[PDB]
Amino acid sequence: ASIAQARKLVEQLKMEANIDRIKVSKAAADLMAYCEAHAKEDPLLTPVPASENPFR
Amino acid sequence: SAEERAALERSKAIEKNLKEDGISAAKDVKLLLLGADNSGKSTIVKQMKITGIVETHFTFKNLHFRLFDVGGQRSERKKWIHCFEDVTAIIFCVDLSDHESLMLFDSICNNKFFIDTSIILFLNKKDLFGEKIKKSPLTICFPEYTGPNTYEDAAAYIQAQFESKNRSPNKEIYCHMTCATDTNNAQVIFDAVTDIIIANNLRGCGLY
Amino acid sequence: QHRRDHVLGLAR
Amino acid sequence: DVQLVESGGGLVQPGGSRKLSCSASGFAFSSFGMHWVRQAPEKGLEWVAYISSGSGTIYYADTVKGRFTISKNTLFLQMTSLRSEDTAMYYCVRSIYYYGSSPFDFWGQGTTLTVSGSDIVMTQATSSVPVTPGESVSISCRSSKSLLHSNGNTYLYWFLQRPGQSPQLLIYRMSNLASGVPDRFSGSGSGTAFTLTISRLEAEDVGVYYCMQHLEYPLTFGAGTKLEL
Amino acid sequence: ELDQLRQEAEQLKNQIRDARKACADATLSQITNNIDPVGRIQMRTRRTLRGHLAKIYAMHWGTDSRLLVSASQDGKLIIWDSYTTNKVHAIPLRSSWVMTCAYAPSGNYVACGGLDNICSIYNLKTREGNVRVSRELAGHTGYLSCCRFLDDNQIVTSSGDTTCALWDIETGQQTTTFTGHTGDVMSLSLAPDTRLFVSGACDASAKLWDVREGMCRQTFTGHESDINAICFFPNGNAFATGSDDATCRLFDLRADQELMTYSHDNIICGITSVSFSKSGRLLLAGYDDFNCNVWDALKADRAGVLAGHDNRVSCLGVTDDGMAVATGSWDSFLKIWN
Amino acid sequence: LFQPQDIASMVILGLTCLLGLLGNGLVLWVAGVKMKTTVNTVWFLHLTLADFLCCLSLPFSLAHLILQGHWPYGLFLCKLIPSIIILNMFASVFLLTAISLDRCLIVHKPIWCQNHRNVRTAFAICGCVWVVAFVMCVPVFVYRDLFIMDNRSICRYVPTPLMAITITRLVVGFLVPFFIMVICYSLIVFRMRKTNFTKSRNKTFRVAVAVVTVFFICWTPYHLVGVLLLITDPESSLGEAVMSWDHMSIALASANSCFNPFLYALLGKDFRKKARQSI
Repeated sequence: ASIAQARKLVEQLKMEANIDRIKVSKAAADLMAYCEAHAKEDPLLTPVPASENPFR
Repeated sequence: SAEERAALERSKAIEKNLKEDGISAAKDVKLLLLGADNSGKSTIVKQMKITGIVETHFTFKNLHFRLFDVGGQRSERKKWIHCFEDVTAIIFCVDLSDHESLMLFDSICNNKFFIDTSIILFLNKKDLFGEKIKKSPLTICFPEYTGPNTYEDAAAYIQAQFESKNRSPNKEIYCHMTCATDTNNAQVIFDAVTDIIIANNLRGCGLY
Repeated sequence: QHRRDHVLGLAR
Repeated sequence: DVQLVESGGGLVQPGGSRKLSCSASGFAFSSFGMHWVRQAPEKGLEWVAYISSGSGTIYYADTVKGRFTISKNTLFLQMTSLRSEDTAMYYCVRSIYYYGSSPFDFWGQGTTLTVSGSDIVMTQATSSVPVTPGESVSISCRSSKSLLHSNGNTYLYWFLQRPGQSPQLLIYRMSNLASGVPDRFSGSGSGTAFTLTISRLEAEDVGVYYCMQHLEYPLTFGAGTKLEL
Repeated sequence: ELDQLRQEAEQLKNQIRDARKACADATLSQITNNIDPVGRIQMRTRRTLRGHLAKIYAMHWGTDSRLLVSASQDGKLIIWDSYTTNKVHAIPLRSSWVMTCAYAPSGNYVACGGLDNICSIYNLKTREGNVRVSRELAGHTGYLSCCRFLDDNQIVTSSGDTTCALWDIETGQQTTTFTGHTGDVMSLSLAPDTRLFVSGACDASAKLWDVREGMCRQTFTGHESDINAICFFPNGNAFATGSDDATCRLFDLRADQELMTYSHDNIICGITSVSFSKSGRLLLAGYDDFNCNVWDALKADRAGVLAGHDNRVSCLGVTDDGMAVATGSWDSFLKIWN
Repeated sequence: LFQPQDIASMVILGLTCLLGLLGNGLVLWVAGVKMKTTVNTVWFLHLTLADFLCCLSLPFSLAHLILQGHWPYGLFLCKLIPSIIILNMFASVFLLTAISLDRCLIVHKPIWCQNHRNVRTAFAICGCVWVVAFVMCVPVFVYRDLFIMDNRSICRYVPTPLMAITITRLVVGFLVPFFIMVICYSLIVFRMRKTNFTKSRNKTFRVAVAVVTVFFICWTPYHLVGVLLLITDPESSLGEAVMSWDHMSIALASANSCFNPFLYALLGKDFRKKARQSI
C-alpha cells in the first residue's frame, strides 16, 4: 500500500524537478522593469489629487 | 441626487433590517460541544431532540440555546476554533469507560480565545464506569493513582484531575455526572448558563 | 450685608 | 414568469371616483418601487405618479396632485374628482434603484379608462419616419436642460411601444441596453441631444419610440416618433 | 523496497535543492539597491463601512472597482457601494459560519462558503429582483476556506481536506480535483491569465497548479508555520505569501525559490491577508496586531502604517484600477483607504 | 473684598471644572470613537454626557461669583443658563439611579435580561430619564427673569412658587434617587453573600459603598442648605452661615459631576486598558 504512495511521491518529485529554470537576476530585473513601467499609473505611491480622487 | 435619493432610501431600508435582525439574533445563547470520539456528546444532544458543523437548537425555560457540535471538522482546530470566541459556555464531555481527553481539555482551557469562558464539564457513562470499577480497580486507567478503590472516590478523583487543568480565576468549571439515562442535563445546563450570564453582565458593568 | 445678598449661585 | 396584471378601469361619469389596481406576481414586489404611467388615446406617454419601496416617498405630476392617491403584492391608485381630461390608458410600471439598476424595466398590460412650470420639457424633431426592413433607422430627442449630472449618469431613457402591446425598455441611462433586447439597438448623446440608433432593422422592430428623462420629477415624456413600415 | 523509493526521493530533493541554489545568482535586494524609496505612504480613512455587527472575514472588490462584497459571521453577506457608502444587497446566508467570499469578474455572481463544507453561489441579476441561491457546491470533506472565480461557470475552491477543486457551477460536480498537500489549504489566488493558481496550505508550503491539466507544477518551501494568505503579483510572474510566522515572502515562478522575506523584530503577530498594488510597488499585508502595515515590495522596507482598527484585520484587498485599499477586520468595520 | 469660604469655593470650582472637563472629554471621546455602543457602555456614555455638560457650564457660574453678580449678559442667557445647569445636574443624578437599577436588574432577573435588555431599550430608558429631567427643570427657565431695579444688573426669579419648586426639587432629585440607589445596592450585596459569588463581594461591596458615600456626601449639603435657607429667614447668624456656605455646597454638588466618571466609567478594567492605550 505505502509502496504505491512512495512511487507516486517519487514520480511527482521527478516531474517537479524536470522543470527548466532561469537565473534569479532575470526575475528581479523583470519585476523591477514592470514596476518602473507602471509607476506613473499607480495612484497609491503618488497620492491622487482631489480633482481626480473619486473619494474626495 | 436625481435618483440617488432612492438609493439612499433603499440603503436605509436594509440597514434597518440588518439592525433588527442582529438585535433579534442577540437573544440566543451560543453553546459549544466538545469531546473525544464516542464520548457521549451525541446522546446528551439527542436527549433534547431536534460533515460540517451540526447545529442543534432548543428552547428551555424561555431561553433559546444553540449547540454547535464540531466533531465533523476532522481538521486542525487551530485555524477555526477562534470562530467560537463569542460562545457563552463550552460544554465538554468525557467518557469514563476508557485520560485520552486530558490533553484536549488542557488545550481548550488554556486557549487564548477561551480565557474568559466557563467550561461546563460533563462526566457521562456513569454506570459503565461504576461496573468497570466493581469488576476491576480504577487504577488501571490511572497508574499513578493508588488511593482507595471505590466508585464514590474514583469519580471525585477524576473530577479533581480534570479540574486541575484550569489556570484562570475568571472561569468556573461546573462539573456534573451523567449516566446517559436521565433528563437532568437540561437543568444543569440552565443553571450554569444563568450563572454565566450573571457573571458576564456584572463584568460588563464593572461591578465584577 | 447687601453684597452678601447679591451673590446667588446659578443652581438654586 | 413575471406578470403585472391590472384592472379597475373603464367608463365613468365625470366628477366621480375610481380605484385602479395593479396586481404583481413572480417577483419580490416588496423591494420594488411601482410607478404609474399613462398615455392619451391619441398622444404620447405622460407620467402620473410614483411610490417607493416601503411607502417612503410619494410624488405626483403637476396636473395630478390633489386628486390622486397611491398606496399583498398590489399597487393601488385611488382616484377621485374625475374630469374629462383624465381619460387615458394607465400602465403599471415597476422599478428598483441601486447602482447599475434598470428602472422602468417592465410594464403591465395596461387598463382602459374613459370619461363621458419649471419642468424639463422634452420634444422630438420628427413624429414620422418611413423605413424599410434591412436599412438602419434613427430616432431623435432633445431636452430643455442638460441631463448630464455631476456624477456622469445622463438620466435619459428610451422606450419602444409596438402597436397593440405594452411598451418595453430598450435603452436606459442613455448608454446601457436592457436584458432581452437584441444588440441591434443603441443609444448615445451628449448633454441635451439624444439619438437612438438601430442597425439592421428587422420587421418585428417596428413601432413608435418614446423618450423619457429621470433627472427630476415630474418625468415629462416626449412626443414620440412613429417609425412606421 | 520502500527504502529504495525513500532514497530516490531524497536524491531527487537534493537535486532540486542544488538546482534551485544554482540559479540564485544574487538576492533581490542586491539588484534593487539603486532604486529610490517610496518615502511616506501614509493614507487616511476616506470612507467607513459601518454596517456589520460581528466579525468580518473577507472582502473582495468587484470588477468595476466600485462594489465591495463583505462576508461576516453575523449571518449576512453585504455588497457595499464604495462611493456613496450605501448598501445595495443584503444576502441572508444559510450557515452563519463563513470564512471567504468572492465577486465574479462579470459582476453577476457572488460566492460565499465556509465551515458548512459548501461553497454557495448567489445570483445578483435575478429577474425577480431578490438574490437567490443558484447552486450549492456540495462534495467537500473539510471546511472551505477560499473561493475564486474564473468566469460565470468555473469556480475554483480551496478547503481543509488538503485538496483544491475546480467546479462547474452549471452542473455542481467537481470537474477537477487537486491533491499533493498534507495539511489544511487555507488560501487561494487565481492568476491574471486564469490558467494557473497557487494555494497556501497549513503544511507550511505553497504549491502551484494548472487549472486545465490538473497537475501540480512546482512547490515552494521556507515558511516555518502555516500560510494564512497568498496573492499573485500583478505581472503574473511572482506571488507573495503571508504565514503565521510574522513574515511575508516573495517567490518567483521562473526562479523556483524565495526572492525577499519581509520581517521586523517589532512585529510578531499573525499575518492574515496580503495584497499587492497595481504597479507591484506596495504590498499591503494585514496583521493580527490590529494594524495593517505597508511594505515596499522591492526594497523590503516599511512605508507606512494603516492603523485605525480596534481589532485584528481579516482581509485587505486593493481595487482593480488601484485607486483604493479596502480593509476588513474583526471589529465589524470596513475602512476604505486612499 | 471676599471671604475665605468664597475664595475656597471659587478655587475648588475651578479645579473641579478643569479636572471634570478633562476626564469627561476623554471618556466621552473614547466611548464615541474608539468604542462600540454595547448594552453596558450606553449608560456610562449618557452619564458622562450630562456630567460633561454640567462641567462645561460650571465656569459661567464661577465667573458670576468672581463678578459678584451684575449680570453682563442678556435676558436670554439669564433665563437659559440656570435651566441648562440644573438639567445637566439632574440628568446626572437620574442616570446614576438608572445605572443602579440596571445593575440590580441584571442580577435579580438574568433570564429576563437575556431577552429584553437590548440596546434600543437602553436608549429608550435614557431618553425617558432626559425627558424627566427636562420636565423637572423647565420651571427654573420659566420663572427666571432679568431685571435691574438698581444701578447694577440682577438675574433673579418667601414666594409660594419658590417653596413648591424647591420642595419638589428636593424630593424628586435627592430622596427618591438616594433611596432607590441604597435599596438596590443593598439588595445586590444581600444576593452576593448567598452563593456563587465567592469571587465577588470584595470589589462589588467596596464599589457600592464608595459610590453611595460619594453621592450622599456630595448631594446632602446642597439640599440641606436649600432647605435651611427656606426655613430660616435672613438677618440671623444661622442665616448668614447658610448664605456663606451655600457657595461651598454648590461647589461640592458640582464636584460630584467631576467625581462621577472616575467612579463609574473608569471603574471598568477593560475600559481602563482601552483608555491607557488610547492615551
